[PDB]
Amino acid sequence: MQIFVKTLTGKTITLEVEPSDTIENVKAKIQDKEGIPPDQQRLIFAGKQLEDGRTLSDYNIQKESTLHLVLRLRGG
Amino acid sequence: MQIFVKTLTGKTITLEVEPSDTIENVKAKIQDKEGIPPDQQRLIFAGKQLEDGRTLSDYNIQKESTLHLVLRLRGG
Amino acid sequence: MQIFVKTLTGKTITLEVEPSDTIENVKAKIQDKEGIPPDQQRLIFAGKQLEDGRTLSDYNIQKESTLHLVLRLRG
Amino acid sequence: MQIFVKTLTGKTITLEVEPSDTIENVKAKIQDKEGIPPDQQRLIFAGKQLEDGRTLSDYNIQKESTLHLVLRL
Amino acid sequence: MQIFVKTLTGKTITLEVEPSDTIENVKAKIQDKEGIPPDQQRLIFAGKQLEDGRTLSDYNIQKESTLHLVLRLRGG
Amino acid sequence: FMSVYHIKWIQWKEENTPIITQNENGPAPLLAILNVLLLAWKVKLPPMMEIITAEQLMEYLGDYMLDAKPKEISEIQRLNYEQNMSDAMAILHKLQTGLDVNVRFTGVRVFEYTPECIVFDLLDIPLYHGWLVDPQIDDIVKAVGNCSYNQLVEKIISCKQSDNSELVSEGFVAEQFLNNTATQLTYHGLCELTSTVQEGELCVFFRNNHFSTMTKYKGQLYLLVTDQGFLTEEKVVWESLHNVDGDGNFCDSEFHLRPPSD
Ligand SMILES: [Cl-]
Ligand SMILES: [Cl-]
Ligand code: NA
Repeated sequence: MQIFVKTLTGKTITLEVEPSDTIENVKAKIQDKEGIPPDQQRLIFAGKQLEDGRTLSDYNIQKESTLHLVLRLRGG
Repeated sequence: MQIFVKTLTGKTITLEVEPSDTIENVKAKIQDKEGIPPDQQRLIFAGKQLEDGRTLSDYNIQKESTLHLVLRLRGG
Repeated sequence: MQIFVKTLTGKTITLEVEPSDTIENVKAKIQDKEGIPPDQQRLIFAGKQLEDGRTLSDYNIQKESTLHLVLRLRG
Repeated sequence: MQIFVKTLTGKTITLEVEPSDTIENVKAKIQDKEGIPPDQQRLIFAGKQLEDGRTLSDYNIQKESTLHLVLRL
Repeated sequence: MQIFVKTLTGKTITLEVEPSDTIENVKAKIQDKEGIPPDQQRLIFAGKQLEDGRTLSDYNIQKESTLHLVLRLRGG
Repeated sequence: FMSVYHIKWIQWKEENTPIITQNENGPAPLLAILNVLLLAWKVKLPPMMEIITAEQLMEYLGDYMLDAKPKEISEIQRLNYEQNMSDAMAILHKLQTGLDVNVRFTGVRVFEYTPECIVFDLLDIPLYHGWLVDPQIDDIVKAVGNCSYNQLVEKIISCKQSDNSELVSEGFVAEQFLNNTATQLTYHGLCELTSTVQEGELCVFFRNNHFSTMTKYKGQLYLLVTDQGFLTEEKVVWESLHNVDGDGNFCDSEFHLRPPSD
């Protein structure tokens, strides 16, 4: 299955994931594609924040869904 | 690398800093370049107040970034 | 004291409440009187959300005041 | 006792106060001498802001201590 | 010791403290038993606004004496 | 961690302007100031932004405040400005947690001049409240006088423990004036407010420990709705301020009444 992730710059990155994958593993896939560290990412869908310990199937993530990505650059 | 520091009076300074430099080191480099004591200095980056004990990597301050300088009365 | 809870659909709920009642209690009081689960409930007074955890006295809710209701969207 | 109030320009004024005077009261004294309205004055001592409701003794304002005046248009 | 903290509404709080504690300590104790921010708190004994840096012994705090807690108008 | 906000786009003055919604309690003062700037088109965001983060909101406000570049000033104005900006930034981070104001009960714009009250001056954003004492009643106006909240609240404490009968009377009267008006708005305050705010003005209104954006359309005051609960309700943009009890009328982006959702 494929899911889309939109960044603040408007670029959409597509990844290949399974519904049983946790959000931390998906953040590691974002680190492999875009090079961002998982210690600086925040994923958003349906007006809620995706916890790192929750799986994609736990958040009712469907196929061909577009999740937003926001970052923590200036810490504090 | 190089970062800029902009006064409220238009004058813009350039410092040769390191991404592992502490804000106290940057304030000292502003002293070595203009003579303003570090106690009279307030350093701003993107609405945040640059704290003394942190470094430029914690705030994600990269090359050719610009910080704002606001002069302050003797803080005690 | 009694307070009113107007909503977007036009309804106007009335509840006999006390200043010490917590925000989850007025939400449960709505579940009794007009049957809406506090799961999917969210209150507003003076343009500010009344958070789950505080009280009406912590928001200075006076008698015969008018609260506002909406569906809690975030899960 | 006498305290001194120095604006950021460098002009220092002389006032006769008592340590039991509130800063709102001291502000009224500055209005008497310089004409500046109290709600347009900002009194600073050792780089820290001074609330209108406190008294000088509450801030450890000793004799011959001098305070920074800051303005507001 | 055992001291009373009295709000304007009449709500009185009990607190097990020691004359060796600081006012900042007591404000943290009230934050734990009430959720009130330590910044918003203003304690009053004998007309004085008790300062965070000093200790209860410096204010002649005695047993079952009461401290009036008042709160600054915070908008959030 | 970080706070994220949702952007609600509305039609203000025929043009598509964005306002930032609020979820949890706290971000109110920053959201009131920026919503003033967004509606007056002084600050603007890319056209399809749906959510925005806390760092971005502070970056926008910080850049707009520090890059004003006013050069026509003397040494008095310049050095007072650099100091008024220095103390403004020591507090600027508090605009996200919660801003403290000291209120005096004699005028709709009368506040204690604190470093928090500076941000609303450096941006020329008027700041209003409505916690005014009724001047026609004498026993309250004598007890509250020209005191501020942090002064009156200390006054009733010193009055309670006095031995004079007239002093405890004034202290109890002032306490009752605070207890009866805990909503931080009085009938006379709403009357003088409507008179003082100019038509079409964009300001920030403090009330009930909240900062909300305010305007005046055809002699009537309105507060912009900032709650995230109304983010998807496109026809609730302004709430009319016409009573002390919060029985406001919800209006749309053009100040027309909203039909019930059926
Ligand atoms: Cl319009
Ligand atoms: Cl103002
Ligand atoms: Na208008």
